[PDB]
Amino acid sequence: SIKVECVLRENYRCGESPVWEEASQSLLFVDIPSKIICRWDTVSNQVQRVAVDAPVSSVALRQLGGYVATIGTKFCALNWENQSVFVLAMVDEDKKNNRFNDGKVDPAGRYFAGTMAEETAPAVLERHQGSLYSLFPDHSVKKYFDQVDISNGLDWSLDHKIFYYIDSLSYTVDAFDYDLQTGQISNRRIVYKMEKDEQIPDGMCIDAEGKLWVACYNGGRVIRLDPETGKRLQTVKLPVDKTTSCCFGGKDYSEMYVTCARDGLNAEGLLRQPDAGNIFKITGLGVKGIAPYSYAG
Ligand SMILES: OC[C@H]1O[C@@H](O)[C@H](O)[C@@H](O)[C@@H]1O
Ligand SMILES: OC[C@H]1O[C@@H](O)[C@H](O)[C@@H](O)[C@@H]1O
Ligand SMILES: OC[C@H]1O[C@@H](O)[C@H](O)[C@@H](O)[C@@H]1O
Ligand SMILES: [Ca+2]
Repeated sequence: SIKVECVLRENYRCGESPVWEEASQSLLFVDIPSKIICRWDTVSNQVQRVAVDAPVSSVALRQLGGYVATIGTKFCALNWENQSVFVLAMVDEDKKNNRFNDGKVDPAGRYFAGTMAEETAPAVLERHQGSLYSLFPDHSVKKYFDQVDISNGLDWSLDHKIFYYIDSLSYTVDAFDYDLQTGQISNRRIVYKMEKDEQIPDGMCIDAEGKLWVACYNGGRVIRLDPETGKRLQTVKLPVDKTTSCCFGGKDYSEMYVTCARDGLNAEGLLRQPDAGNIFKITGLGVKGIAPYSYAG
């Protein structure tokens, strides 16, 4: 009784960073090269978009009101009403051609996000140019580690002592010891090795049983992993190859939303994947996810 359905047919170039906003029953996400932050009201079925002046790679809820996003190499704050967007902090001013990629807020309201050299084609870029950062409620920025190829999916264990992290071109899901009170991490190790047919690990979220779900870019699937054993538990395929990310949403976080891309597909690829770029929902997984945390600054 697992069902995969295409639920929003808007043909995004590279849908990414899905987050469920329970208060409005809306899905927030981005379409990266289209430079828009999107909010899809699942009830009225209307989509609203805020255009920004650079590629926008993630979006998160802002506790005091509105949203935050990573635009270019800048952490930004958004007031949805006035469509006002302003800079909270800048990173990689060091770099001629970087951008943020995936980001998510930690259980203490810190906005974690990492960067990458900009691509000329999917996974074609100058190597090791990224770093992982976090924006504290302070608006101060902590830099964690560099030498990242493409900073990607991330989440936190339910006990808040472990941080899970994907650098896409490492083809592994990694884990760190994590301290909730300070936001520090330590002891990086591999917890899952991607198989060849699982292609590039991209976005990731944890479920209520502590298992990890990873979107497989080019693999046309999400997989469920046990970070304690390093074994895959489950695979769910989708009719689009460039599955980018996933999050839980809907009633009690019982439904999974999956984003995907059409960028990089040739004419044949497009015809073979008519729903490339659209938003998918997966029902009947038999597990629930958890609420997103809101940024505390
Ligand atoms: O800045 C505006 C936003 O503030 C949030 O706290 C509300 O949940 C959104 O519906 C609103 O659009
Ligand atoms: O060396 C200085 C540079 O270090 C980088 O890691 C930071 O992101 C830059 O913003 C800073 O200017
Ligand atoms: O690494 C696979 C893909 O992951 C996405 O998060 C990035 O935005 C893309 O640029 C990248 O090609
Ligand atoms: Ca991604």
